Amino acid sequence: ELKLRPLEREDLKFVHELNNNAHIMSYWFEEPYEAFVELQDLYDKHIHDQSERRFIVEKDNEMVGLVELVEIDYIHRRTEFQIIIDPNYQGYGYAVDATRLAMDYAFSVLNMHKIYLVVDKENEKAVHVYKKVGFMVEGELIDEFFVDGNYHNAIRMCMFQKQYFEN
Amino acid sequence: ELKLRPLEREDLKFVHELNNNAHIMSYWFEEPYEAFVELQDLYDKHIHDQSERRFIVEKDNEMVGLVELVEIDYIHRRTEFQIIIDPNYQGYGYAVDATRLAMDYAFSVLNMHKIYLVVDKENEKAVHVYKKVGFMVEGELIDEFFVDGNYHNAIRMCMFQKQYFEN
Amino acid sequence: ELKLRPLEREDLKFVHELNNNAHIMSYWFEEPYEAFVELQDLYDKHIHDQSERRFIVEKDNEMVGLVELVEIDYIHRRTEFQIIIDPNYQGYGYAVDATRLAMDYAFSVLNMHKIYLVVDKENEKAVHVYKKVGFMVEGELIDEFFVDGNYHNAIRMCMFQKQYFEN
Amino acid sequence: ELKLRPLEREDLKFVHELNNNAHIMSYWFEEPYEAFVELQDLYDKHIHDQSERRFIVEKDNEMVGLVELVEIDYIHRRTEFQIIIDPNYQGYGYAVDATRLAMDYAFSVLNMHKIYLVVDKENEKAVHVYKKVGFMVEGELIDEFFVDGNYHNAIRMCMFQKQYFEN
Amino acid sequence: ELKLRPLEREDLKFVHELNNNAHIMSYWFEEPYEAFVELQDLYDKHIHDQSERRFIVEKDNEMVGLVELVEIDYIHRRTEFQIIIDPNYQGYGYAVDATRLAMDYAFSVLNMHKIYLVVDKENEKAVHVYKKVGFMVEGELIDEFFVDGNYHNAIRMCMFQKQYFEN
Amino acid sequence: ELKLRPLEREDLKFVHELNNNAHIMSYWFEEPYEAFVELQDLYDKHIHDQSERRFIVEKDNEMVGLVELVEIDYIHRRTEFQIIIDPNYQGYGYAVDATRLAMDYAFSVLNMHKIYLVVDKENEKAVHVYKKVGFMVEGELIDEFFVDGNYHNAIRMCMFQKQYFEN
Amino acid sequence: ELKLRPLEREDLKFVHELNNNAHIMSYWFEEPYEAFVELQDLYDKHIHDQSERRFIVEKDNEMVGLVELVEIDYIHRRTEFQIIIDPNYQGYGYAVDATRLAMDYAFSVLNMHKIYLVVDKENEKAVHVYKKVGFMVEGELIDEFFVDGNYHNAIRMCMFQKQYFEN
Amino acid sequence: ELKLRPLEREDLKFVHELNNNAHIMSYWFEEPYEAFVELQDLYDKHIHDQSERRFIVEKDNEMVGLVELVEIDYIHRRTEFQIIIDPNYQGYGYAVDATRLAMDYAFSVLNMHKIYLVVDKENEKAVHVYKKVGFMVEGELIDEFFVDGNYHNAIRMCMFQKQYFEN
Amino acid sequence: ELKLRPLEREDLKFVHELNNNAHIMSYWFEEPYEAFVELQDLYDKHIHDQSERRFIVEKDNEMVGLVELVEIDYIHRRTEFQIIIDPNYQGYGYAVDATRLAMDYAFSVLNMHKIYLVVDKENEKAVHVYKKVGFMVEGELIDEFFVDGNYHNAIRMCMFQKQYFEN
Amino acid sequence: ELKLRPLEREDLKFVHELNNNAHIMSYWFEEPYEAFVELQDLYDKHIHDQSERRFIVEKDNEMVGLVELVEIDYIHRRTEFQIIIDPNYQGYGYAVDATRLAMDYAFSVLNMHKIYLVVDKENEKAVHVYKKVGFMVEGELIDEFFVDGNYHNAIRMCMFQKQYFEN
Amino acid sequence: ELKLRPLEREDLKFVHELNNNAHIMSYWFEEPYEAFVELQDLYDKHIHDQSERRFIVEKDNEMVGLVELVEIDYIHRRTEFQIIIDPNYQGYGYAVDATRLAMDYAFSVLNMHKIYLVVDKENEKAVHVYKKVGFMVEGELIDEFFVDGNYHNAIRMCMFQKQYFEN
Amino acid sequence: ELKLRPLEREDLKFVHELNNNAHIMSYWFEEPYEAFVELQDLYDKHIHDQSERRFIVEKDNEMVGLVELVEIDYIHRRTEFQIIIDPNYQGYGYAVDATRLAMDYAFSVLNMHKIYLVVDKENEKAVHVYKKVGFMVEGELIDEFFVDGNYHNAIRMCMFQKQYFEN
Repeated sequence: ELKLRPLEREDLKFVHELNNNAHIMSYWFEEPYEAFVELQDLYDKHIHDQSERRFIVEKDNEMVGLVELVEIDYIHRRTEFQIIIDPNYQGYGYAVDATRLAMDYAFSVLNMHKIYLVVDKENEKAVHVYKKVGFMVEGELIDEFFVDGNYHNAIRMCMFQKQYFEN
Repeated sequence: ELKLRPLEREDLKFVHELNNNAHIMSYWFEEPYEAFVELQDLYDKHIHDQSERRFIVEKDNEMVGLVELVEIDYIHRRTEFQIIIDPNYQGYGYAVDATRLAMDYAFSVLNMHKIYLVVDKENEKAVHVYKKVGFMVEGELIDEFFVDGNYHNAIRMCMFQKQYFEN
Repeated sequence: ELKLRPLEREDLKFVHELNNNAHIMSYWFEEPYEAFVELQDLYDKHIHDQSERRFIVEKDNEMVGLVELVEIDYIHRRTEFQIIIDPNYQGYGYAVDATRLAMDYAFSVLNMHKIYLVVDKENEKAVHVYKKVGFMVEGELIDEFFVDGNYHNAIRMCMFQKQYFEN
Repeated sequence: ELKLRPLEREDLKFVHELNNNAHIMSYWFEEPYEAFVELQDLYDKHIHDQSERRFIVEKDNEMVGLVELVEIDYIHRRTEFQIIIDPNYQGYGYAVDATRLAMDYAFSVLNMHKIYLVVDKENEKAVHVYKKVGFMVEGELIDEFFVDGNYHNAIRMCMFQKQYFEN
Repeated sequence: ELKLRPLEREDLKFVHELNNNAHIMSYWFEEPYEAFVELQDLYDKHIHDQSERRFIVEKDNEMVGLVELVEIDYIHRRTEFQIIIDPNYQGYGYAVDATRLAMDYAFSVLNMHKIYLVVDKENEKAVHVYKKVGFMVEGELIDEFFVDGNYHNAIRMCMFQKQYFEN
Repeated sequence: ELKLRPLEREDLKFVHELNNNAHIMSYWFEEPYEAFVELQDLYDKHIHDQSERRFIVEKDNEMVGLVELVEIDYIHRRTEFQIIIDPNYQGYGYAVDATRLAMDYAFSVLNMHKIYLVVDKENEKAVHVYKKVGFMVEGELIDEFFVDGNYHNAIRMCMFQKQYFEN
Repeated sequence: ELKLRPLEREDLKFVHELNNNAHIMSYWFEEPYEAFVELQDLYDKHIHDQSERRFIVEKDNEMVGLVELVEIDYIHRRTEFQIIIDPNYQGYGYAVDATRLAMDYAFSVLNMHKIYLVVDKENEKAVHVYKKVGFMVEGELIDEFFVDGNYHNAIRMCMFQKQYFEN
Repeated sequence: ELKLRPLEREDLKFVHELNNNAHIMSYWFEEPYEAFVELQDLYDKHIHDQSERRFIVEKDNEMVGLVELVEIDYIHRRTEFQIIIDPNYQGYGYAVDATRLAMDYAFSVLNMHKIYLVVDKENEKAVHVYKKVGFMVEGELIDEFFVDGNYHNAIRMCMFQKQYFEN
Repeated sequence: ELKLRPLEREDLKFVHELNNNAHIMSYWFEEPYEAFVELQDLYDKHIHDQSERRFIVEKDNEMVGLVELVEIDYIHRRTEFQIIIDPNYQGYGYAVDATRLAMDYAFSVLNMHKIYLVVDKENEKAVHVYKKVGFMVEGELIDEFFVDGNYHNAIRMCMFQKQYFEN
Repeated sequence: ELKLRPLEREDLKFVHELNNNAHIMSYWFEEPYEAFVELQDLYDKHIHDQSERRFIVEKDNEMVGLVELVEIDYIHRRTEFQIIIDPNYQGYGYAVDATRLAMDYAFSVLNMHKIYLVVDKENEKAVHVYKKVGFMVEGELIDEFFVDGNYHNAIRMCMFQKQYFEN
Repeated sequence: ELKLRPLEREDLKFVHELNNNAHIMSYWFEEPYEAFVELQDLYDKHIHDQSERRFIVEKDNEMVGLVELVEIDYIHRRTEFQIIIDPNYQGYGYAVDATRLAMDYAFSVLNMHKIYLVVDKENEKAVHVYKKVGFMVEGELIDEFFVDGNYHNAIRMCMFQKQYFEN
Repeated sequence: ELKLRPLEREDLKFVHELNNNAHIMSYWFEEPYEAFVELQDLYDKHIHDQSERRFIVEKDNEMVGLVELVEIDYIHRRTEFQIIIDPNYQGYGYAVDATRLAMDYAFSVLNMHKIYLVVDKENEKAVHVYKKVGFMVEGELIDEFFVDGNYHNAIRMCMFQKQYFEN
């Protein structure tokens, strides 16, 4: 059964490959450059950063993805949800199950009022999937991210604790 | 003539009074608590943080406001604009002039593609002022901030470099 | 008008005098010993401790008390409320007003679900004051604190955010 | 013979597995997230913390559980008792034997006047077992812990040194 | 009225004068040498040393003595009591009042089971006074301290918490 | 397919031999001396230096070159491009492909307005090739670099984001 | 008589006023933002940086300007010359005298082979002045600097040690 | 032949086992808890502590005990002698021979005037053995140590340099 | 009355004047060079150095000399005695009185078995004086110290604890 | 291909054996003592010392010598040349080849104006060899170095950049 | 009477004025640039550098010069002598008196075998003066120092301990 | 051939065995206690301590002894010589050969004027051996060292550079 576990230091190599894949680092709007020692040092810096929850999406003792509950605001009770599924493990529905695991973690464990995610406006399939899981289209960010030579708009979607607990 | 200057350490006392005023710290969605030594230490921590531009809005050698260009992203070329006008200096049009100087700084000095701000949805006066200065309503954040016992939505507004260069 | 402001380093001398008063440090179950440099160094240690909110209770620009929202849990959304009124300022209703300001701060600003306090069972006056503001007797801690040669029981009282906002 | 030994650094992997089990980290009211390096760093930080006694519950040279005497107050002579039995080693009475060993340690070695524990109110079996071991129901904490999406009340139970030495 | 207050850093000069008087530093079996910066640094190193309670014996806002509850063992619940009265303030019974205050502090505040002190065997007056205040002669240490060219025996006296509360 | 990846610490051995090859370190105007530990320490010092992007040019999991986007100015949005191809990997057209990969990275990922490079004026082959890829001869630096006993002039060439995206 | 002296820490306030003048900090292509503590920290960091020589241009014991010999390469024997004259001291020919003093220092003291400077292409008057002192236009940098909302070209001019000593 | 050697870091594991045996840690009146890293860290802290001499009692290349000359006072010329024999090596007279080796070390090497030890008052056999080796019963400490739930008195015994040199 | 007190940091200027007097620094065999900050730093370095006891020889609240008990060996129970009397206070017998005070301190307080001093062979008057106070000529060191261009022999004299206590 | 490469940390053992050979350390006027960790620590300390260029003279993947360009003055443009050839590799002309390579490095790469070396006057063969290589006898240092119990004079020889480039 | 005293930190301002006078900093071959904080930091770094002896040449409590015994080699027993007399105090014979004092210090105090100095060849007067005080012309360094735009040769002069002591 | 080499860190184990042999460490007047980590830490502390020269006496690639030239005074040019020969390698004349090697090192390499050693007065054989090697009995130190329960006098012997060079 697919599960979320803490992103451990020994796992960083996996993250390393994800952080240097331009296609992967386009879904998140991140520059696809990170030396392994740079990633290690940043991980060490954020070991005790409580604003973050970094998860390995694991299936059968296998690292299939990375789920991050970042920018966790403990007064406003909101967190940004981000997800990457390794392309070798795509097509198994791991994205939706990991998203639901992260939603349960933020709403049930972290006691968050709001979860929000940011996807590319071109990625209409992701918007439809997140709407199927319960996310509502909250807004559109115009020219928010410079990706592969062009300014891309983003769809920010959100879900709330009451709507999640009711469903 | 209204001017922007760097927020100096010796000015922090002024900022202190703004950072512990609940009414002032409601426009920004900040908890109205900051010990002076806490503000001083955080200021020292961000002395060389290039993601930030902290400005004293000065009129006739007197500190009338605080303008911040924060979260300066140098790849996506966007920055969050924040403004506080001292309540004793409100009603002089200082807000619009300081906003125009901050826009000029981000677009002309920092070479930013996008400026964005976050205001309260109830704050119709600020929304009108920002629309007059060139900001467009970009989106609405639902239950984004817990303010004075209730979850408030926010209006995120944005302006772009081309529209600024048009004027 | 009675107000709460952040406990500043420059105020510590006042706190010092409160922290070495055995009668005052009996209301809280604290050992009435603290060298001034010890208190200063502990304050410096907790400058950026977000589990704490230390307040000078100020009336007419004069330090009349100390209110602390400590053990701030941001997942369970509860905090311990503690209050001291300087004996020179007792009888002015400062205790009830400072308690109400701290309750409003924890429930409306900090978005806390629960406030709890712990008083001595002998202190029926404080129990009455806390019942007047809305606190409910939550439980009894048997022989919880060693005070002046004897094991004293304590009354733990609590209030919740919904009941506070209703009244 | 079942024994308690100090929680060693080399044992932390065991602790790691317990600290990310949501079911296990629900009896203790702890968020079930801890990277292994985070647990290691916290353990190193608390090596010389005398407020703590961390025990591996060992049976036949095997780590079967974790017993913690935390919040050891040396003036009020009380400590919080917490226990975890690995789910694969449950049903052998290890919980009761480890509880009796920890009580003997706190009362006879640490010279504690009082031991207290906090269990979930739903866990009536644990309350009954601890009452059989000598613990008295001390109080109820209302909505004290946010567990798996709901606010749970807790039962705080206590035992005293005189009653322990008499039996 | 004579009181005990924490030994503050600003008081150290007073202690300095006492720590370099050979006659005074004979009652305690201490070498009468301590540079002011040495005493200051040792005080700073032990600011957070909980094994110690250093008191200025104060009468009418004047430093008349120094009382130390050192070697505070929190498992065996015992502490060594030491006292110095400034020779300029001797003959006012300040020693007995400060001793009674320190006894009350160790037994009632620190919850100590035992207080012990060590005096010179030649100082029969101190032994008689401590018997009057409640101390029991516990034993004699042979050639325990080298004082002014000769090995002196010491009288170790003790008092207990139950007998203190009875008297 | 030839690719760019981050220059990893484990790759530094490769770089070491390139940094001590006088012929190679003549194309760049660098002194051909660097102890391996010196290179390691400088790499560690610049791990989080965002002014730099150091790339291993990799072909079939083999280190064939080094591409550096250095002096990345995020206000003027320009960066200096430098490239080395390993001499045993010369003649494979790796230089032009790595140059196009670096151009795409600086213009499309880093959102640079301008790329500039510096070659020796004697190196007409590089000027011809860089003109073929789109670089324009921007200027000539007279006696700019002391190489192998003589002051050499350099050709500085530049390319811009609009002309790159059009082609 | 106009002289060059080392830029002392005590002089930094003067530099501060120059570093936040947008018009002044436009001739040099520097962002016109620097908190005083930021400038102070950068000065302290570069106290022992031998790549730079920072000079106060002093006339009659008055700080009239700032001359910097930066990017001093000791293998290629070149340095960048930069100059600012305080606007209240412009029109006295201080710029030319300070420039000649700086060239004499770089060529005669630092034994530099080459001096280069960078001015705005719009500033044709400065180019003519530098030609009058002996500088030759070395090259033009296309869209090199983002100044006041537009990409500006720069004129890089250079002078050499032999031609300087001949004149 | 039984010998004393310095307690080395590599030996600490052995000490670890002795430090976690409650029966062993009853002869010394020490809490039988010490994590291995805690013991290691304390050993590292006391590497250059000249107040102590920690000895492995070795017989036939085997660690059979631990002898400590602690609290070495170099003015009063006294030291506390403590000894532990591993339970697997009891019955060989190792305790008495190691005690005599430690006596010779303190009197002949350390030039101590006095050695003192502390045993439990119930352990009359140890008192008689130490009287056989030359120790004299010096005094009795009432309720000095809390051991296994009860306050135990201790017998402090002493030996002096002159009588030891005579024997 | 002439007394010895600890050499305080604020006194170092006095010591400074003594340490740069070539004539004074010939009696001790010290190079007569010490910057004031050098002396201060060494004093700070040896604040907690128990191998030395540095004394201001004070007469009528005036610094008249410097007495040092250095190289205090606590196993061999010996220390080197050195004394300087300020030349402006010579002829008052301060040297002999300070020597007797230092002897009493080393023998009676520090429990030293032996005191030794080293004087120049030319100073037969000091040898006679020290023999009057009780020191015996112990030996002669040939060419031990290079003083003012020549190797001088030294007389090492010693005194013992038994002979001191008898006289 | 006799070559110079950077002196790497891994090579230090080789240097170690050269640094403790009294005969080898007579050509250089160095004390023939250096612990391996001392050499390592000094090497690490001078990793980023630009006044130094330490070279392993390597022939056929074998360390045959050590060439040092030390005291590199970048203003006066001079450096001291030192060379050691391992005695097992003497007689192959390695000294002359390494000397010429070092001359080419200082004059052509480091752009040095002057090279100087210091040899023993007794070593007339080396002076003759360096004159054959192009070095001119610059001067004689009288009693400059204490070598094997006697004061030895040295011959300082020099070469200049113009004469080197002419030949 | 003219004297030498240690160069104190408080004197550095004087040194500062000397260190930025090009004419003064030509006799010593030093670059005439040193910020006051740079000089202070270098002074602090070399406080405990025993290779150096920095002297203020003082006449009637006034700083008239600076004498340095640098590069003190304690095995070869040689030191470089450098002297500066402030031009306002030149012509009083202060130079020769300070030189004689420095020679006496190096030969009689520091036990140096050799003193050497380096002057410019143009300064034949300095060579004659040093020959009058006892210095011997030891050698000539060709193009040793780049001063005011030209390579100057230097005269190195030396004096010895035996020749100094013979008179 | 017997040789001296630097005492390396990897050799410390050997030294360790010598430093805990009571008989060996009595000839030197050292307490025979040193933990291996203590010896390692002191060795690391004195790596760059120029006051000492620690030598392994090596015979046939084997550590047969330890020779120390300690307390090296570079002003008075004297050093203390100490030697230990491993008891398994005594009777080969290693002591005399190592002593002559150390004498040659101190006199010829370190340029010492004086060597001194200190032996026990009972060791008439060592005094005779050192007189045969050239040492002269310089003096006798009364009760200088406490060894094995008794105060031992010592014979200090010395040799000078001229007498050594004559022989």
